[PDB]
Amino acid sequence: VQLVESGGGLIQPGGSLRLSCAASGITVSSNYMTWVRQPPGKGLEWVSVIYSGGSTFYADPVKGRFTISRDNSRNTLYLQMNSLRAEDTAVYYCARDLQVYGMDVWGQGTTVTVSSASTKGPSVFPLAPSGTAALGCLVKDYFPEPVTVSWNSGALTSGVHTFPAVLQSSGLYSLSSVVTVPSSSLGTQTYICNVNHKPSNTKVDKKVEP
Amino acid sequence: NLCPFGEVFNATRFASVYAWNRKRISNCVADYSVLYNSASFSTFKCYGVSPTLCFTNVYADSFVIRGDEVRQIAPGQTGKIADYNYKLPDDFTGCVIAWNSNNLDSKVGGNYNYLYRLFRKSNLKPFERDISTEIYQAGSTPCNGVEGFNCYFPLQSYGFQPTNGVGYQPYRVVVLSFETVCGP
Amino acid sequence: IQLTQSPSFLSASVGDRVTITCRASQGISNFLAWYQQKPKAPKLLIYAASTLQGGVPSTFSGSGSGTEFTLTISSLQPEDFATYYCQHLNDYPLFGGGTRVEIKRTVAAPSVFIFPPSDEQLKSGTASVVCLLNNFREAKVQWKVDNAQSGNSQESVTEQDSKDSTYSLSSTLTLSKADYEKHKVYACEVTHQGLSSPVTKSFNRGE
Ligand SMILES: *[C@@H]1O[C@H](CO)[C@@H](O)[C@H](O)[C@H]1NC(C)=O
Repeated sequence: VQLVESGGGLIQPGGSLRLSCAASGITVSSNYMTWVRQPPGKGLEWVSVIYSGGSTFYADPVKGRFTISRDNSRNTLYLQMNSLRAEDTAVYYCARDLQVYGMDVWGQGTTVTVSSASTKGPSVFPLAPSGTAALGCLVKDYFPEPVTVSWNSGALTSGVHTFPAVLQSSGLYSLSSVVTVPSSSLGTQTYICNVNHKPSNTKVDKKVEP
Repeated sequence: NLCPFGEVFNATRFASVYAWNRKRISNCVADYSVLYNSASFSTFKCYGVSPTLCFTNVYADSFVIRGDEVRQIAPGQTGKIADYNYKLPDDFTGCVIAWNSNNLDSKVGGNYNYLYRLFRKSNLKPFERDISTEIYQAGSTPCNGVEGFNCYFPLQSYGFQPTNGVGYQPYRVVVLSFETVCGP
Repeated sequence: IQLTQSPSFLSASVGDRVTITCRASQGISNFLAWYQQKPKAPKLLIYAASTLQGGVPSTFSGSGSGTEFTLTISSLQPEDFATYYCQHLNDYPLFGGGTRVEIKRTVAAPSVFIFPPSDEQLKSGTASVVCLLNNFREAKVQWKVDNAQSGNSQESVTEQDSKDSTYSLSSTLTLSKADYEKHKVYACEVTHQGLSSPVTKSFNRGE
C-alpha cells in the first residue's frame, strides 16, 4: 500500500539528521528494507539495508556514519545520518526490496541538504535588451533552494523560461528567468519580474527596461 | 579403517544450502594431509586448529553456494546464507574447504536445482537446517498457502550459468566440524 | 560489478519502438531489474530480466541473460516519456546511469542573446555575463574574452517545452569587476546542428 518518508531538512557539515519511513500494507520487520539516494541530477545510489533477522549492511561511503533501524510497533524504518557531508545531499528514498522480485514499493522521498552556508535572500539584477527580443532577471547569491519567479504578476506566461538553479563555489545558488517578447512592445509594455524566496521572506519586484 | 572422506568430497551430487548434508565420521583413522595437499581447493580455512589429533566425532557438512557467499561460511558472519541457510558457531573448531564447481553444477540455460532461502523471519541458530516450503507472510494479511503479493515462496534458485562471473559461479563447500577419530 | 546503460538520451515519437541496453562487466544471469522515474519515485517495471511487474503495460518487455540486457517499448505512448534505470539484483544493489526518453522534433536552431553585466552588480564587485539560447538539445557555448575561456562558466538547460518540444540554455560568466575592466570584447559562440556556422553574439564593455 504505502511507504511514507519524513525527517529531511537543512543541516551543516558534521551534523546529524534522522529520517523516518512509515509503512502501511507491509511489515518492516518481516521484509528487507532499503534506503536509496538520488544526488541532484545524478541518478540512484544504494545506502543501506536491514534484514528480517536484523542483519544490517551499508555502502562503503556511509559505513561509519549511518545506522539503519526499525520499530516494529510503529511499522517505521529509520536512517540515522551522522558526520554528514555535502556529498550526502540528495533525495533519500525508502523501499521494500523483494530481492529477486525487485524493489516494488517506494516512498515519496525526503530531501537532505548539507551546506556550510546561511539563509540569504536573492540579489535580483536586470538582464536587459539591446525581430524578437529577450529580457530577464538574474536572481543571484541565495540559499536555501526554493525560489519562485513570475512576470507581470502572472500575466506574462508566454516565452518565459525560468531556468534550473546552479550551485556556486560560494555555496549559494543563482538562477535566470528570461522572456522573449516582440521588439515593438519593448517601448509600450512594462516587464516586471516578481521573485519570491520564502526562506528569507524576500519578495523582490524588478523592472527590466532597455 | 580409513574415514570415508572421498565420498563427501568426490560426491557426484552435492546438496542445496537450505538442506545441507551431514555425514557423521566415527570409528575411523583420517589423514588430513591428503586433503590439504590436493591443491584443488580455493578456501582451506581452519579455525581452532592448525594444519596438523583426536576428536569424539567428526561431522562433514556439505553444500553448494556462490563464491561471493563462501565468506559467510566462517564464524561471526552475517548474510542470507549465514543468517538463513547454514550458520557456523562463534566458538567454531573445524575447517572450511571450498572449490569451484562451474564445470559440474552449471548448465547452459541455468541449473534451477540448487535452491536457497531468501525469506526467513529470524536468523538461523548454529547448525540449524530449515526445509520449510511454507509461504512467507511479508504483511498483515495471512498468506493461507497462496503465493501472491506479500505472499512469497521462501526458496529461490541460483540459476547457475557457465557465463556467470566467478563470484556468482557455483562453489562446492565442505565444512569439517570437530567435536573414535584420530590422525595416523 | 560494472553496469553501463548505453543510450543516455533517446529521442522518439509516439508509436515508435524504443530499445534501451544495459551491459554488465561480468555475467549476472537473469539478475537485473528495470525501473522508470518521471520527475517522483522510481517504479519497478521488470524483474528477472523478462518478468513484468503487475499492471505494467504489455508494450514493455525485458530480454537478456549474462552480460547484455535490453528493455523494449513496442509503441511509445505519451506517459512512457521518462527516465529508465537498470538495477543489478545483488546483496549490494547497483543502478545504471539512466536513459532519458525525449519527444523527437525537427531541428530548431537556437536564438542566441547576450546580456551584459548590470551596473548595479558592478557596484558590488562581481560581473555576471549571461548568454541565452532559446527554443533549440546538444549545444555548445564558448565564452571568449578578447578572443580567448574555461573554469569561470556555469550553465543550465530547461526541460522540454510542453508546446514546442524544444530546449533553452542559460550560461553565466562570473568575473571580478576589476577583471571585467581589464578586457573590452565579451562574446558567446554557440554551436548547434541548426546553425550551419557558429553564431557569436558580442558586446564591447562601455559600448
Ligand atoms: C577423489 O578422487 C581423487 C582421484 O585422484 C583421489 O585422489 C582423492 O583421494 C579422492 N577423494 C578425495 C578426498 O578428494
